[PDB]
Amino acid sequence: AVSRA
Amino acid sequence: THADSLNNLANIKREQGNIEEAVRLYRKALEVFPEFAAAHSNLASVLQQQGKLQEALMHYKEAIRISPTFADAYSNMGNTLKEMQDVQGALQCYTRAIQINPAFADAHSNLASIHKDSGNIPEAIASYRTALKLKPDFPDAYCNLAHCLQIVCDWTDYDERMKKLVSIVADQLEKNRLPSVHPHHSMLYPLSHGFRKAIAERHGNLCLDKINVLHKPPYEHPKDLKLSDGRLRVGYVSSDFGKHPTSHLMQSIPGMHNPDKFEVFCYALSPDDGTNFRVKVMAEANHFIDLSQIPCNGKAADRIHQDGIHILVNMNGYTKGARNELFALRPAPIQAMWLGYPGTSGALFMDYIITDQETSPAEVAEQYSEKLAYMPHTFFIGDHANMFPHLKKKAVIDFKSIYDNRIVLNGIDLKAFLDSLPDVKIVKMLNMPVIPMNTIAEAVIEMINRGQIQITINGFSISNGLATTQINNKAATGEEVPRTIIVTTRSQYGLPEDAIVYCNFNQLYKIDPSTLQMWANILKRVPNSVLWLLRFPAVGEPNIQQYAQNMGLPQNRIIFSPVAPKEEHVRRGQLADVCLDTPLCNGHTTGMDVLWAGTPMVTMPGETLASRVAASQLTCLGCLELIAKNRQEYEDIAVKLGTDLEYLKKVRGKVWKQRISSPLFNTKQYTMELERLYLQMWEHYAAGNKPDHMI
Ligand SMILES: CC(=O)N[C@@H]1[C@@H](O)[C@H](O)[C@@H](CO)S[C@@H]1OP(=O)(O)OP(=O)(O)OC[C@H]1O[C@@H](n2ccc(=O)[nH]c2=O)[C@H](O)[C@@H]1O
Repeated sequence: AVSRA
Repeated sequence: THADSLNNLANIKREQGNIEEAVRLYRKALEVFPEFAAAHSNLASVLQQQGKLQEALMHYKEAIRISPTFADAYSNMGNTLKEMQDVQGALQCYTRAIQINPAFADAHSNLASIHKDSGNIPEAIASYRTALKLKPDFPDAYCNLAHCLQIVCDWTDYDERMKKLVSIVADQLEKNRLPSVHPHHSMLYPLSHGFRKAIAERHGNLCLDKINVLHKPPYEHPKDLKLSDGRLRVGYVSSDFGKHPTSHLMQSIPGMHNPDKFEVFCYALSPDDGTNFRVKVMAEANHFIDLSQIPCNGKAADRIHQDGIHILVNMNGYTKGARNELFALRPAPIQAMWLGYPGTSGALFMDYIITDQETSPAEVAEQYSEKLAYMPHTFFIGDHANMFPHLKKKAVIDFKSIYDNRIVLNGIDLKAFLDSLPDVKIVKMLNMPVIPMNTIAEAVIEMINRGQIQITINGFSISNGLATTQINNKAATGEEVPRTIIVTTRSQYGLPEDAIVYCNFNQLYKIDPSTLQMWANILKRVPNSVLWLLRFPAVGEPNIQQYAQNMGLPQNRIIFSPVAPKEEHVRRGQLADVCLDTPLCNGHTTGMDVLWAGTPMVTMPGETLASRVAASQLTCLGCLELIAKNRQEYEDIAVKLGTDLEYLKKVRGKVWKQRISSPLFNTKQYTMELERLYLQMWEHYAAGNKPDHMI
């Protein structure tokens, strides 16, 4: 659960 | 050749971004020649780009039906299935394309990509290598491979890879074609601020092209607050109202807004994932609209216009789930970048980026397309006060004769448990209770050593910090506040009870050769000490261990733990002494996490927004002594913090107190400041000026 392109 | 000429024109009209005209032409080609496989397949790809995925599939299958060995139709159908979440159909198509033609490089690259997204990095690397071997000039495959290698910290031929990525980008921008470096990644690579801004600009331009098929006039924007009863209507657009770091930062903001002056609309770009994060934003926003229900960007943008939005806030930028097409259509007079995207949009359709003086200094305003809009302390915020209030206070167990970070207890009912115990010493710092080594103390340490889930002491529930998903899975995610007293220890993570623990809990990609060199330099200077990293992913561990052996370090010096549930991650930062921030890209959400544990973080701000966030946090927190102006200063600060034990106790004490006293974690204050700035932005526009810098 992370910020991703 | 009548058919061919239409198709070739359509192909060029497409490369140009003229999507409507490409479609007309491919249809005209098929009118003229129905059995034309390549025009079916080309029309399918442009229908795919427009979001018409069923229609696309139908044309891909027609093309395959006409030419059963048309590998390129299978490869592009694969992508359409992957966009529909049919991972199995995607794989069935990609692999069928490679069976037809094993030298088909595009198919290999597409297969690599779905490998990467699935969590299989070694297979993605292999398949991008295959692609580059079949077609050595292939920018997408090269840059996408450079990202996989970044993720697992493979730095084989790092310096030449870097300059190779820069010349690919130079060369792509010369020709005004879409850069193969994604904007979100561009901070990782030594490109000029000009190139980063242009990368972004070109990706924003895709959105402008997709919306032109709709043929929408400029919308008419309300020029005063008069029909919204004197309230500034603010529209927060995000794919991340659910179990996502964004909600971990800002879920309290919507409901803290002053309803006399503001009216809040949350536009979700994702559907309801069932989590409390979603529930809370839906309950507390004045209006919540599920745009994932309305895929058509013109119809969705209409809702935003009819709601009356003054300020529209873009919380995605170039991240997954973005629908920046919404912002390209300008349904609002003020459109601002906030919080979720750590960079510039590069696009003309964004007016401000909400940031701050320490993150985005006046000098480097050329970094951004947008005008700077300063918050007064940091632009960064965290919902940790609300999420993890059991971490506001802690106690320790004294194993010999006193450490703050060896054996730790947190709990909503910790005061009462403590008061149940015969001997408890308070130590001033305001204060830290110490449980001396009684029978009670021993029972606890045994539960841990035995790997037990929980025990009961004097009626209180005492939980193993490793077992939160078994006791309450909503407390592990940070959706509920834990209702038991939790124990956390260095023993649980194989950390030494008797040495300094430096930490970094970021995804491993933020680490680069220079950075690990500095870490090595620090650890060599502080014997005993260890560096505590995560398996993020696990297959990066041997790369890191090996490059550190080469730098001087024996093996036992770097300890890897698994990625943990959210609450355990934040709780365990308590066991560290110091955090070493990644300078290439800082801990952002991860920086707030470590600070909420009371753990000081050493950082070296760079030029990029992404490399200066931790410095803004520490500024806001008021710990300027943790910010380094160069590499020698970073190692000296960090070594100082690992040898000068009294200065460590002082610095820790400051972080521990200032996480409550400072504005850093003060969502109400942040919200009120956000409000001032929104109104600043509104004044400067109603008095018909256009965006200018606010400071
Ligand atoms: C570079 C970059 O993308 N920056 C973004 C910011 O600019 C945006 O404002 C943020 C968008 O809301 S996210 C992002 O902030 P980052 O620090 O990069 O964190 P990232 O995106 O890797 O996720 C790690 C998560 O795992 C959680 N986490 C971590 C370790 C662990 O063991 N368990 C765990 O739950 C952590 O609590 C995190 O929740």
